[PDB]
Amino acid sequence: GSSGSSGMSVNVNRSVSDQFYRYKMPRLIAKVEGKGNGIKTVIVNMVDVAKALNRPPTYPTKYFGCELGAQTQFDVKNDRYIVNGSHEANKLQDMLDGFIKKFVLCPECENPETDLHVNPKKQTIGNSCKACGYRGMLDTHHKLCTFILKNPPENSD
Ligand SMILES: [Zn+2]
Repeated sequence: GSSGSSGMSVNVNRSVSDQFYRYKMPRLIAKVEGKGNGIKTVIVNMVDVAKALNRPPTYPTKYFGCELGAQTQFDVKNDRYIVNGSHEANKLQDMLDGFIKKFVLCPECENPETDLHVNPKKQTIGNSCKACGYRGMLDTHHKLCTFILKNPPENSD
């Protein structure tokens, strides 16, 4: 029984420097091959991190591409996600931070106990927080929105 744990997780947010935060998320992993001759980043821990955030990897995965300004591959069959370009986990984490700071967490209470809503008629995205009581329409993204609309989030029973 090695001294300690096997896998360590970081705080839901990269702004807190304490060990009191209950909710935790597994540090995403980014893989890279070659250099220039077809170098691309593959977020192996794309599906994992998602589940933890109670959200699909399609939300974050897509983001990376936007910010990075590159293309991305989506394969549900093998749940494999690829992001054109070279980016180390360290960086990817930061880039995602933002998303996990507004989408996931609440801009009022910063609680991961929030959700998102999609309107096919109004064609506008909006979140609703219960912890504090915040509501509104998320700034219509550039491409993401287009994807979200075409394919709404998964419902629960
Ligand atoms: Zn809130």
